Amino acid sequence: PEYQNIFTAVQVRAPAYPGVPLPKGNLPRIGRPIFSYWLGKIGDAQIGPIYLGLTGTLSIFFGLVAISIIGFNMLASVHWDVFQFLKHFFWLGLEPPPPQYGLRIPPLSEGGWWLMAGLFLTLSILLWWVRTYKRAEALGMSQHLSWAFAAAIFFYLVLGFIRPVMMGSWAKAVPFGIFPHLDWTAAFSIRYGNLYYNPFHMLSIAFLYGSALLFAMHGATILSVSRFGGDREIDQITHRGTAAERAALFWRWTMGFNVTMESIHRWAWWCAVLTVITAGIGILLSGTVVDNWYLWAVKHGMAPAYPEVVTAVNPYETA
Amino acid sequence: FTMNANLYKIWLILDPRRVLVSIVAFQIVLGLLIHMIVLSTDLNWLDDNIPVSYQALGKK
Amino acid sequence: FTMNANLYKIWLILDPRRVLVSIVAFQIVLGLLIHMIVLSTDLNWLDDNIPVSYQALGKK
Amino acid sequence: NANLYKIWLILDPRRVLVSIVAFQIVLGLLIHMIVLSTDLNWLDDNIPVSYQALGKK
Amino acid sequence: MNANLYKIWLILDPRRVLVSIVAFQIVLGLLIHMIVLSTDLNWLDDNIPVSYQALG
Amino acid sequence: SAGITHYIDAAQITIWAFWLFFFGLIIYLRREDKREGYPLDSDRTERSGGRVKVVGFPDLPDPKTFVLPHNGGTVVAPRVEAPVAVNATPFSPAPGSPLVPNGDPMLSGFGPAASPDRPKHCDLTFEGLPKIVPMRVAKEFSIAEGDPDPRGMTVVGLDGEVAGTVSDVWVDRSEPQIRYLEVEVAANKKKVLLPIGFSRFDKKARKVKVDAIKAAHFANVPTLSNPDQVTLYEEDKVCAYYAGGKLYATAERAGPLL
Amino acid sequence: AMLSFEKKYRVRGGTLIGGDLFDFWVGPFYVGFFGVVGFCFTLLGVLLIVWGATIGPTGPTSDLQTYNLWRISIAPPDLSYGLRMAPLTEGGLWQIITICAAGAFISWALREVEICRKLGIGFHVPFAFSFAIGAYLVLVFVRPLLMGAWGHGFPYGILSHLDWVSNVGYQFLHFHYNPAHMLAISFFFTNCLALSMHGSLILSVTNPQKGEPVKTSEHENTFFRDIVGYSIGALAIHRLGLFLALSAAFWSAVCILISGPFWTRGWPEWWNWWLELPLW
Amino acid sequence: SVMLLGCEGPPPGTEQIGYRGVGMENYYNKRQRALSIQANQPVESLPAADSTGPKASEVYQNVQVLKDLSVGEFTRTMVAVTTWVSPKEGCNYCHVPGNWASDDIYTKVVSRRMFELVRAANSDWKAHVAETGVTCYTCHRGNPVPKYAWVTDPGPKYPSGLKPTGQNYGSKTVAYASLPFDPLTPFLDQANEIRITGNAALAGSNPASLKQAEWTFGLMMNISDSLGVGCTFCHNTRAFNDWTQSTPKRTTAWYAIRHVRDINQNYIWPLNDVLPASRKGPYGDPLRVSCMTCHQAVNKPLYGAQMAKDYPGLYKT
Ligand code: BCL
Ligand code: BCL
Ligand code: BCL
Ligand code: BCL
Ligand SMILES: CC[C@H]1c2cc3[nH]c4c(c3C)C(=O)[C@H](C(=O)OC)c4c3nc(cc4[nH]c(cc(n2)[C@@H]1C)c(C(C)=O)c4C)[C@@H](C)[C@@H]3CCC(=O)OC/C=C(\C)CCC[C@H](C)CCC[C@H](C)CCCC(C)C
Ligand SMILES: CC[C@H]1c2cc3[nH]c4c(c3C)C(=O)[C@H](C(=O)OC)c4c3nc(cc4[nH]c(cc(n2)[C@@H]1C)c(C(C)=O)c4C)[C@@H](C)[C@@H]3CCC(=O)OC/C=C(\C)CCC[C@H](C)CCC[C@H](C)CCCC(C)C
Ligand SMILES: CC(C)=CCC/C(C)=C/CC/C(C)=C/CC/C(C)=C/CC/C(C)=C/CC/C(C)=C/CC/C(C)=C/CC/C(C)=C/CC1=C(C)C(=O)c2ccccc2C1=O
Ligand SMILES: COC(C)(C)C/C=C/C(C)=C/C=C/C(C)=C/C=C/C(C)=C/C=C/C=C(C)/C=C/C=C(C)/C=C/C=C(C)/C=C/CC(C)(C)OC
Ligand SMILES: COC(C)(C)C/C=C/C(C)=C/C=C/C(C)=C/C=C/C(C)=C/C=C\C=C(C)\C=C\C=C(C)\C=C\C=C(C)\C=C\CC(C)(C)OC
Ligand code: HEM
Ligand code: HEM
Ligand SMILES: [Ca+2]
Ligand SMILES: [Fe+3]
Repeated sequence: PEYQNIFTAVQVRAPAYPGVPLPKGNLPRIGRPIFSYWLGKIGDAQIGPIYLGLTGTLSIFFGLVAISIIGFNMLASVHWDVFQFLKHFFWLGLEPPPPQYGLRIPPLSEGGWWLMAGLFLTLSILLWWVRTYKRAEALGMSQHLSWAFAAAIFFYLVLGFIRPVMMGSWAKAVPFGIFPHLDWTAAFSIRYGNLYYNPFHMLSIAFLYGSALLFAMHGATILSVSRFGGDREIDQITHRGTAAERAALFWRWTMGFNVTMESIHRWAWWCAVLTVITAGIGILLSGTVVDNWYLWAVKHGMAPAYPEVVTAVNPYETA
Repeated sequence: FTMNANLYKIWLILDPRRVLVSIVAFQIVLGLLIHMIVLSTDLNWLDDNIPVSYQALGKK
Repeated sequence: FTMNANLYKIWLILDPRRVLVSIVAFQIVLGLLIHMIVLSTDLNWLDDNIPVSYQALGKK
Repeated sequence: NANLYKIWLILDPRRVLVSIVAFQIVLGLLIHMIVLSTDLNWLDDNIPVSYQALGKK
Repeated sequence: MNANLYKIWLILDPRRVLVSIVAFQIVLGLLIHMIVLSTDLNWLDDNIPVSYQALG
Repeated sequence: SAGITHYIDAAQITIWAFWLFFFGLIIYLRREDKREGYPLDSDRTERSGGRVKVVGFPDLPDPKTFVLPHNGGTVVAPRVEAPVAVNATPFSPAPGSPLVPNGDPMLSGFGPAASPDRPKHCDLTFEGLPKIVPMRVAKEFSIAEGDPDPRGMTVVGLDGEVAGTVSDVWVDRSEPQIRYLEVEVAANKKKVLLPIGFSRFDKKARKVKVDAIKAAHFANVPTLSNPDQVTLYEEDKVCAYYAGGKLYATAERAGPLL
Repeated sequence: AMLSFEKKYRVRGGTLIGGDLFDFWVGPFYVGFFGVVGFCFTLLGVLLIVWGATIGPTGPTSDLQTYNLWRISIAPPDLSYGLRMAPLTEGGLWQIITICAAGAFISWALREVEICRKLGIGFHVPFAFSFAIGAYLVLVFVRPLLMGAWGHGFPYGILSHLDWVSNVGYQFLHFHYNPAHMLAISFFFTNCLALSMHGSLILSVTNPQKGEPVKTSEHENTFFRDIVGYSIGALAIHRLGLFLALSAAFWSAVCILISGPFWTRGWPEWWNWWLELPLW
Repeated sequence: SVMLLGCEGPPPGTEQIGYRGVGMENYYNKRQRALSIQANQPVESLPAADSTGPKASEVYQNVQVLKDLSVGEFTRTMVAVTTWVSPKEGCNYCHVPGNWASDDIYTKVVSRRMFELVRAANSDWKAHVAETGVTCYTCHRGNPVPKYAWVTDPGPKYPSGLKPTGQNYGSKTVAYASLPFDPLTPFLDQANEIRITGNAALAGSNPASLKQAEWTFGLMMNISDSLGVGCTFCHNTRAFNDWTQSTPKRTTAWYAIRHVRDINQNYIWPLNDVLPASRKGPYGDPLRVSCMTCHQAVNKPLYGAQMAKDYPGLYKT
């Protein structure tokens, strides 16, 4: 019956803290920070202000462009009739260029807007990684986001520049819509064996799990010992305490081994990065490498073998 | 106004500002919804009939 | 309002603001929801039938 | 029930009382349901209640 | 065994084994109805008098 | 893959790659995992696992140098630590047996209410002033417009019966979040910091029940050296107490139910 | 053995349903009333399964029967024996294992609790673990029941259990459109993003630039207050986390409890109630 | 745009297509499997045949399809070929007031062909149609025009001369999903290759555009929907191509996807001339034949009931 740190019960407030000032080059921060009791009944109720440098704008701009394309072309589809646009929303989208112009600039119509819009969600995305490392260390901060961001941004390119363009196919590159995009993953699994057989996916999974696992534990753990300032990890990292005392101990008399209020945060950043890493891996192999991972698998002695209560015939042979 | 007579006490329990800005939207939305819904199937005066066939007669 | 005589007490346990504005949303949804159900199925009085198609006869 | 009044100094008033109230409702919803599945599907299955199979058709 | 068992409650509290077993009986109580209603005689939907479910 | 060697191609090479560098990085972590708390203490048991190495397979890493904030000493890791006391007696000499909290456990400072001796220097904010302070100096603050102000709420023992009340709710200059509530106890007529983390709000009756320690225990609550600010050392100190209550405040709690 | 500072927390008792007996440690693990049992199932599984590895498909002789994790897998009984103990060889064994594994996660789960008690901490951990526990039941129990078949669950194959999904998944064609699977997926993603941020940030403040001080929240709470504009807060992250994950799970849990016993058409269709709205 | 929990109460259907615990399974809502049967019911055949009499090519001015039939039997046919077809309009539907040898009615012209359709089928593709064969009741189920035809879908509106993509939309055509929304015309009508699995593990073989298998899907969707059974039914998922792994059903579908090729590219297609507009499509076409047209979301139209068996004039001689 103890206040289980769910939603900050009683809150409090103080003026808008525009963060630690920045050196000679970091333009002025911008915004008149706001407060939201609700949002704040979970976290730092203050809102903003936010920075906006060159890449900051430069990137944001290159952002709300593809959107203004992948967004436009899409609406066009349902002949500028929003009503249905609203209906066939989750279905709509913008497809890539036809297998002909494999790499050539597709016409203003046939998959053109997609290559256009694409490149603008190729830069802005890559430019925003800059809007990190930049605003990152200019805080006296090292780089670990910027890092991961790549690992992720890596996989994104393994779904474009690096592979789709690597197989000469302005098609082999994912569409641009929830469902259709939801289909690309579907389509892919097929066109090439069946991904469940490409290790680097069955791998990249365990990770997307671990993260779904760990940052899910340490999120609790912290909480469990959040009374003992566990949440204050920062210092716990430096000057330990009963927090990291009670915590790690848990896992010690649980799964045996254990670690530190520091270490964990490591595996964290790792499993995560070691996810999109393995992602873009398979996705890169699958295409210009093995064509059917199911065959691959068994051909390596991997793929299992069950009895056979059902089998069919083969027209191409008897006929 | 069988009840609208003593109904005045209504301002007292209901926030003037909360109720005023609320109908402001419900009406603003209900109406855009109704013209959206009716115009969809019933009578789509837009792409439905007359006066002339700007598209049909003009395009061709 | 016979209940009233014995029904006044309800309001000491039920906050006026909590139940007043609350039912206001209930009436608003169910309603919108019903036309949605009836209309959509039973009889779609709107696009369903009579007096007769207007956009269809004037279009062709 | 003559000497079963004493059980009350042990079992708390609040916990069991509404603890079972719920026990019922879940068993109540559960039972109607378990049976309906196969056994007797009084609902959509026969007459006079047969206004769907006969009517709709 | 029960002859000298009276002593049991000296080491255990009343609510301790009092409701735990009840919970154990309800869990086993229905855990069994199901498993039996499964093979020996699915009485619920097994044979007759189906008159009302069938002829009905 | 389990038998030995079968197929042979390219991609299957790489699967070996990552699934190698993994078993490398895995160790990296292992080491980085060991920084603090290492090496182990007693021989109550040996290292469970495949290869029972001296002390952990990954040779303990080297010292790490933590450059603390302005006006702050420097911390490193690993960093040998001075053995502590064990105010308790082993229920059994058997390796792995528990240690009973000699005398009054509530303060015997053990397990359920034990703690380390963090630096005795109030952790400060960005520039200088100390982060966690009472709403006294925290005058530039204001209760969340809406949330019922806790100043004046009468605390209530887990036994139910009152146990003093409140005073200043120690906010913070870093994050507008309440972290502590001053509790002018009833018998001591003193001030005992209340760890919100342990304080359950009951905005309905102005109360603030804490199912952690009986009303009386608010007297044995480690007293604050200074009321205008609290140091890391004590930041852990006040907390750890109530903590014990979780397994002390009643003979019931600690002992098994069935 | 004990940690540098563990030696001072190993109080006596704190157990749940009894356990003041085996209330001790071994290596760095606390036993109690649950570390004990879980073990049982463990070998009467980790090894009981070995029997399976031994037996295999046809028999322990069939060229089909192998010893390669990649292939080894214990198959559930045929839908035939609905909610009944199947012949180990034909199904039961599978059930048996599963029988155990259930408790092995129910024990270790509880054991976690006793611990959570000893170390006088919060219990967010187990409570969390439970979801994860549950999602394993509502995916080999809650479902198969509303399918009248135990053998109607899934296998225990190193990768073999993969297909089991492949099928049951296609059983609705584009499983992808399942409303849940969408969200539940989304979470298992968002989680793997925030995580790839917190665990990052921290490891970027406590070990910041060269010749720099162990930064303070006075940075963190601005790090994103700059890039993205707003910062959920520090305490928060360790909330959003459990949230995401402890939801993602419970979601997916729904995701496959309804797929079948609550919906038979291809999911893509479910998405029709949308279209057919008397509006567009 | 909101999260949901199944809208069907349990327990459902339970077909174990595959080995104990492997995957391929099948689930169906009884409460539907019911109606769908109680509704997809066959109309009892006509009373016994005459067996007596000469023929019909004899007595009748012009009777090419049913020439060998005895008058009586032959007449059964007309009756049947009425109730199965337009028992609302009577005989006159395929005939002229009086003069019955007239071929002045496009209905008849084709009716004629429809005969060369059924039989030809019932006898030569028994590998798909088997012993249940087909009747007029099938596609026409008490209706002159089969509610289950399919003119090449134009697609959704065109944005100022600009909407080439034919994937993103969502159209029942495909159990509902952003797909070609018309895999039929380029498949069921024409005959575009359907395989896409790479024959060999490594590359250097199947150069098929993913987009290509992207279409097979849709098709496959429709198919799977038409009959109303998950891809498990004919497939072993992991093995969408390994026949040795598929199920009997598959092959039994193979042909079908050609008997239709036939039926469309050979019968319903040509007869477009005699067919008015009201049966022609926008891109100018004849409502051909989908697997749905007969199947109507079932595995053996009217679940295996074999009407055609009770009609001798419905088999190539
Ligand atoms: C279905 C076949 C019929 C039909 C049959 C019916 C039937 C039958 C009924 C309706 C009803 C309604 N129909 Mg109709 N309706 C049809 C076609 C239409 C069409 C159309 C375009 O074709 C439209 C736009 C409508 C629209 C409407 C709404 C005006 C109306 C009420 C909704 C409601 O639940 O209140 C929501 C409620 C609330 C917000 C609050 C509760 C009300 C209280 C008593 C007052 C508030 C007190 C408050 C505390 C004081 C403060 C005051 C202000 C709020 C500040 N109908 C067709 C032709 N329709 C219902 C109706 O009009 O009842 C009068 C009804 O019973
Ligand atoms: C299955 C074949 C039969 C059938 C056979 C049975 C049988 C046999 C039984 C029921 C019973 C019930 N059936 Mg039936 N039922 C059928 C078809 C239906 C249909 C339908 C649409 O077709 C409906 C809507 C129902 C609905 C119902 C419920 C009214 C009822 C109680 C369930 C429960 O769990 O209470 C849970 C209980 C509680 C929450 C409260 C506990 C009660 C106490 C004693 C009073 C409360 C005291 C309190 C402090 C004072 C305030 C009162 C309120 C709590 C506020 N049946 C078919 C035709 N049905 C049961 C029943 O009603 O018995 C009387 C029962 O035994
Ligand atoms: C399977 C073949 C038969 C059949 C054979 C049997 C047999 C044989 C038995 C039952 C029994 C039961 N069957 Mg039957 N039953 C059939 C079909 C049915 C159907 C059905 C829809 O078809 C139903 C709904 C039931 C339902 C029931 C239950 C009423 C009953 C007890 C269950 C239980 O374990 O509670 C669980 C237990 C408890 C809650 C605790 C024990 C009670 C104590 C004494 C009081 C508590 C005291 C405590 C200190 C204070 C109260 C606190 C509370 C714990 C909170 N049967 C078929 C026809 N059934 C059992 C029975 O009714 O015995 C009387 C039994 O022995
Ligand atoms: C057929 C192929 C379909 C498909 C079919 C299915 C099916 C079928 C299912 C899922 C399920 C899920 N899918 Mg899917 N899915 C597809 C594509 C995807 C994609 C994708 C990017 O393409 C994603 C991200 C997902 C994501 C998801 C998750 C939301 C969800 C739950 C997984 C889980 O963690 O259970 C969490 C599970 C557990 C916590 C239990 C295991 C842990 C236990 C308690 C402890 C083990 C201890 C051990 C035995 C002891 C030894 C010690 C060792 C060291 C471990 N799917 C394709 C389209 N998907 C599943 C689901 O919804 O489950 C609810 C499910 O059943
Ligand atoms: C394992 C690695 C995981 C990961 C890591 C990861 N993601 C990251 C990072 C990292 C390390 C970042 O550093 C970066 C980030 O958040 O930096 C602050 C990011 C990020 N991950 C993101 C998304 C994302 N990550 C995903 C996944 C993952 N990222 C992996 C799980 C996913 C998926 C598919 O699950 C998504 C969707 C972004 C929030 C962010 C990168 C943002 C970026 O590059 O933005 C560029 C700029 C724009 C898009 C312009 C926006 C335009 C306007 C500001 C908005 C206006 C409204 C809008 C157009 C709506 C339409 C309205 C119209 C009517 C106008
Ligand atoms: C959203 C919740 C996430 C989560 C959370 C989570 N997991 C947890 C916890 C938490 C909070 C713990 O506290 C607990 C832990 O590590 O405690 C120290 C744990 C744990 N999560 C684990 C695994 C695990 N979690 C997974 C996922 C998740 N866990 C989710 C992503 C997954 C997968 C596949 O995604 C796995 C494999 C364990 C390492 C550990 C629990 C260990 C435990 O209780 O083990 C008991 C039993 C044994 C050691 C012996 C096994 C003997 C059995 C008889 C055999 C069982 C056979 C099995 C069913 C077949 C497996 C074969 C498959 C390949 C088909
Ligand atoms: C032929 C042949 C060899 C046959 C085999 C025959 C055999 C061996 C038979 C025996 C079978 C048996 C009995 C096996 C069981 C043996 C046992 C007991 C194994 C241990 C079981 C077990 C659960 C091991 C752990 C499993 C693992 C590694 C899971 C990985 C998940 C993962 C990444 C966990 C992270 C672990 C860490 C680092 C935890 C520490 C940790 C965490 C998580 C915090 O959150 C935290 C917060 C604040 C401060 C500190 C910490 C902290 O230290
Ligand atoms: C010295 O002076 C000082 C400075 C002190 C003060 C100065 C004051 C000044 C300068 C004031 C200036 C005021 C000005 C410039 C005011 C300008 C006002 C304007 C331009 C008003 C315009 C109003 C328009 C309105 C209210 C439009 C309303 C539209 C409505 C309600 C539309 C409803 C639409 C629906 C429901 C649509 C549905 C759409 C479909 C049918 C498509 O849905 C299907
Ligand atoms: C009309 O619109 C209005 C005005 C109403 C505004 C509304 C807009 C809206 C609602 C927009 C909505 C957009 C949505 C929902 C988009 C969804 C997108 C999704 C789900 C995308 C999913 C995946 C996308 C991927 C994987 C994209 C990959 C893109 C790549 C890899 C692009 C690569 C580009 C390269 C490499 C370019 C290289 C340059 C050249 C081509 C020259 O090199 C040869
Ligand atoms: C029950 C009312 C009907 C009667 C009494 C009837 C009668 C006849 C007769 C007497 C002939 C042979 C005439 C000749 O060419 O010499 C004939 C032929 C034919 N009837 Fe009908 N008929 C009926 C309904 C229909 C219907 C509804 C169809 C439409 C599908 C139809 C299609 C045909 C065809 C296609 C032939 C030519 C036979 C062949 O080529 O094998 N009849 N009918
Ligand atoms: C909706 C789920 C389905 C999907 C995703 C699907 C997918 C596929 C794919 C990708 C192929 C080509 C494999 C290759 O050769 O490379 C294929 C072939 C085939 N499928 Fe399906 N299928 C589905 C349902 C069905 C159903 C229900 C049947 C059975 C009636 C069926 C019968 C066939 C047959 C006979 C072939 C090979 C002949 C051909 O069409 O060229 N499929 N399917
Ligand atoms: Ca597409
Ligand atoms: Fe953390």
